[PDB]
Amino acid sequence: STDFNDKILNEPLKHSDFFNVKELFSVRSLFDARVHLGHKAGCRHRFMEPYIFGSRLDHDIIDLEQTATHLQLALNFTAHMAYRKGIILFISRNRQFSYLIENMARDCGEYAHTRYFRGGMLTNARLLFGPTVRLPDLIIFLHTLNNIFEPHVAVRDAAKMNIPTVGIVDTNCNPCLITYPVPGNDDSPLAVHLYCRLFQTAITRAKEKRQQVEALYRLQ
Amino acid sequence: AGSRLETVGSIFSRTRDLVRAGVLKEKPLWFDVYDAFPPLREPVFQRPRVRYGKAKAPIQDIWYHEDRIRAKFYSVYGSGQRAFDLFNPNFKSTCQRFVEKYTELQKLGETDEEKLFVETGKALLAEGVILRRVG
Amino acid sequence: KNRAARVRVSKGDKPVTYEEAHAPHYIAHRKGWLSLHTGNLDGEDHAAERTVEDVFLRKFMWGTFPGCLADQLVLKRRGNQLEICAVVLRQLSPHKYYFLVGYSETLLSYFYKCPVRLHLQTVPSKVVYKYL
Amino acid sequence: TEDFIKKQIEEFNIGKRHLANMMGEDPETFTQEDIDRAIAYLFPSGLFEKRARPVMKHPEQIFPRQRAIQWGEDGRPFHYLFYTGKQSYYSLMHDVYGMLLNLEKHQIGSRWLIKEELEEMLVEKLSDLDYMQFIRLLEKLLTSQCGAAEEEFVQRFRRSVKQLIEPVQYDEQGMAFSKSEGKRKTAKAEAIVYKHGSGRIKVNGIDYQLYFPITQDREQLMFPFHFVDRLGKHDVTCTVSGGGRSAQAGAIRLAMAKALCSFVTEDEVEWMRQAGLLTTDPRVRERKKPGQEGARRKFTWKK
Amino acid sequence: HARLRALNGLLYKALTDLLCTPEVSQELYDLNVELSKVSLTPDFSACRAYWKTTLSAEQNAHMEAVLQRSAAHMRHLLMSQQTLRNVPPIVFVQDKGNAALAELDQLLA
RNA sequence: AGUAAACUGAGAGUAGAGUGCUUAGUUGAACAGGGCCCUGAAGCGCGUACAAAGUGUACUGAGUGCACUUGGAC
RNA sequence: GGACCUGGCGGUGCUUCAAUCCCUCUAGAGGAGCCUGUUCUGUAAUCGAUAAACCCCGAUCAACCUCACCACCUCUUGCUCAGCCUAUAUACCGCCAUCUUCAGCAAACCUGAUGAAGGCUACAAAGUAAGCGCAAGUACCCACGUAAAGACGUUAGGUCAAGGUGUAGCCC
Ligand SMILES: [Mg+2]
Repeated sequence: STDFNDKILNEPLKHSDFFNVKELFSVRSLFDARVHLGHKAGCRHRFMEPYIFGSRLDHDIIDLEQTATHLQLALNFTAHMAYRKGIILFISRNRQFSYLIENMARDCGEYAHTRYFRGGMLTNARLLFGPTVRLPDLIIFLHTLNNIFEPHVAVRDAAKMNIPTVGIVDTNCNPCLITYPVPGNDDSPLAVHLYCRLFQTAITRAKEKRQQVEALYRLQ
Repeated sequence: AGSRLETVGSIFSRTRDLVRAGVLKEKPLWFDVYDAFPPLREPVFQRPRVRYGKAKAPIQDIWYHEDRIRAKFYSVYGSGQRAFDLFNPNFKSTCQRFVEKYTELQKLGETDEEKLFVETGKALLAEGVILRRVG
Repeated sequence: KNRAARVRVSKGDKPVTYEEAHAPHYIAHRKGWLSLHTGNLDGEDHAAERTVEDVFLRKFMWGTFPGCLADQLVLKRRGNQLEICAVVLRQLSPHKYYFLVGYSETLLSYFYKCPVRLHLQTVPSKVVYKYL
Repeated sequence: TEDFIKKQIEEFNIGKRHLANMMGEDPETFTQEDIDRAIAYLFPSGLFEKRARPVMKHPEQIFPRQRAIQWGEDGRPFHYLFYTGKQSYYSLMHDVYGMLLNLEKHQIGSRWLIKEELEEMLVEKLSDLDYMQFIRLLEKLLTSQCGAAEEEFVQRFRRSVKQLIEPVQYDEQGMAFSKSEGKRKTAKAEAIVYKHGSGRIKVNGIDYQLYFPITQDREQLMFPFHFVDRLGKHDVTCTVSGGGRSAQAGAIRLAMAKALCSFVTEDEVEWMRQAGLLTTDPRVRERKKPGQEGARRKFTWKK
Repeated sequence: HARLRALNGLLYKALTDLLCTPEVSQELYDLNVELSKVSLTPDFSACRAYWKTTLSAEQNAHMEAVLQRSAAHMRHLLMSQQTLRNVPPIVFVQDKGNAALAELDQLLA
């Protein structure tokens, strides 16, 4: 079993992009999806200054170069977790995209929580679910702001429980605690659909590669 | 058993420190992936602070030399009727055509700004552009 | 407040059994009778003697099996026989159990002039029905 | 766990075979109802509560599903919406949302199931606001020109909201008649109404006016036949027993109305039922309560 | 108490003067509210201004709503005028005593 | 509301002993709409307190006069 | 001394309220007699109960007995490996009353830069809560109503005279 675990789990870590995620998107594709349209300068959150390319008529523009790098890293990490068969949970309280996110989660097999977030669903997970419950190994915040324009409590709870968080952070979000922030636009339907497709493809590719490598190992 | 002090260090920092301590029996699932591919910034907690003094937001506004031409064209002729088809990335409007013709006219050698503007208007009229005047 | 045959709530550390957890009003609805005889039936007699026998037998068994009975004692009066069914802990030695069983059988039988049988069911511990 | 449930399934099958052997019934054709009958006989219990009595059923019916752990051996929850905490409820909400989207793209008989009904259906614990949300979504689904393919699903949440015509028997002489019965307070009455008659109404072998010396009771007797305008068209024989005079009058009236139903048209029967002739009276004396003089008369409040 | 009676009289006069003009509000002025009396609670915790009601129910409701919305402004106006150094919260109460007399006279007619 | 009211039986207990108690049954209605002073329960809330206020200045015998502050309310 | 947090209080008004606070319907108590309980007087001569939550109450009940009272007389290891109806309910168990004609009580868990403290928003914003209780379930004749149930606490509430019992004291 030692040979199995090594050759399976540690092999992908050797290559920078084992899942070839970089081909899933291009700066041009992000620009078409409008990932780069932020909120007004007044709504800007201080910590998003490094990621904001500039202001155009008091409208922030997110540096798509930084977004491309961050998205590369985040998709790679998500694919790695999927390959390692961890539990991925998509969280977002944007009722406009709740249905899409739920369907994407069902399609990719990973789980989703778009509805109201009961207090302590992570901190008090053992009592709310059971002593043996397995907690999500990775979270993906399609929207990091709750419906009252405040950081989703899930972000802080995940930071507490030490569950890594990929997160689409808008120009008014607070990326301080998100492990893998992806500066971008969380409001454009095109941008959200692009994010959902990218994550679904990454998870599917990771799982299929996992199955293929497992079969390769077992046949020999 | 993982430390629940999210305001102290990062998840990676706390997990690594606890593992080194031996309190954590084994590294969690994601620790190896994080170590192999750390994010550009360590996710350390940090409280936002409101600028008070002469310190300013370093976000620079976006402008271009052609913004002058665009502003003047809007002032003289308004938005006209060629509504923006924002979906086509290669879309070019009447203002864009005026900007291009102004740029090539400047490149010709003509340098006076007002002469460039008026001659660009006349040249586009010759090209057939309906440069309707706003006022 | 009704103080009768009820276990008052506590911090939750007080284990209690089926009988102790059920209050009187539930009788004949959730819990049956710990003594089954025909004395109290309509038109019958000797209810007082059946009650006296029940009380004496219960006290006798409680004193005979100190810290051994893990549940109340169920009495059945078929014909003229008597059956005492008990739930006992598996703490006392089997030899002692058998000797006490035979002795009580014979003594009660001679005392009340009727055959008596004792049936013990053993458990590792008193059956907790909830904690109060 | 699932293995535990499978073991209980095997044990229950073996116990079923034991029971079939004990009762001599073919185990292959031995059914759940037969098991029920046999266990009832073999373990006579006198408890009023159907739940407090013994039971030997399939583990499926016996055990509570207890939400089935929700995570397999690996630990991955089965339901994609599992982490919500109300996975079935939110699955249903998502499904209704999808159906509403599909319908939007394309374009005194019942009610809704109560919140407890829905909770049992979803084996989940909901809230009042959750029930309101679900019901409002369902109502929108109705209003959205729900076709058969959608109305079929909706009826899964709908809940739907006539006097029996007794046979017309015949005497030895071939004269037709109808027999019926009715009880009021402590009185009981059996009334035979003949298809044709001259209005004679013999009670306990006695003429009605003689037996009921009170014009109020006479009016009670007359009420049904007057209502259907069949006075003097039926001969009636009423045997009453028990209770006081008014109770006897009510019982006879009820019995006569029921018997006359068989002879009056269905619309007439419905009219009588609406009036109240054919509705058994639930008003009965309320038992005296200890510590109070009457069913509600509290003893004179001392001071 | 004589002091309470004098306070009631002064407050009634002051409130009538206030309502005589659009000072509180043009909307309130247009309603032409008439005050039946003013009563101060024994502890000086409140001042009830009893205003005569009209026959129209919608008009009564609208007048009540406007009066409730303008009570605080009226209190401030009084305390600014110094008609009373301290004025408790003002509560507007509907008055319907005259309905009995009106309908009596209608029937008796 | 088969409620009140009225009436009539039965039972517990004793040797006996109630107009007491318990219980069964019979006939069997009237109002049900107003308000909150009185009781109590709430919310809106207010103000008490235990576990308008003040500074300066002057008269008078605690108030007043003038100015100032909110370390008060609107 | 400064700045804060919580509990208590009004002889605190406005608005909602309640066989249901007042009116509204019916039937009654008080006025007369008698039955009956209690208090004061009396008695050589009965204990307890004592505003709602005592007052045909402990008592489903006193001519002796009952009886624990008074008077008188009599007995001394005493029916009991004695006994005690003698104090202590302000030690308790046991059984109850009152709100309750309530619905809340709640352990165990999880923000204030980890202070006392706090934990609400459904187009939801940190609460979850086992368990107890209401509820639900059950008896009666329904699915109704009445019964039954009625948690934690409130009055040092009562009951040592149902019985048991800590404590006090008597044993010619
Ligand atoms: Mg945004």
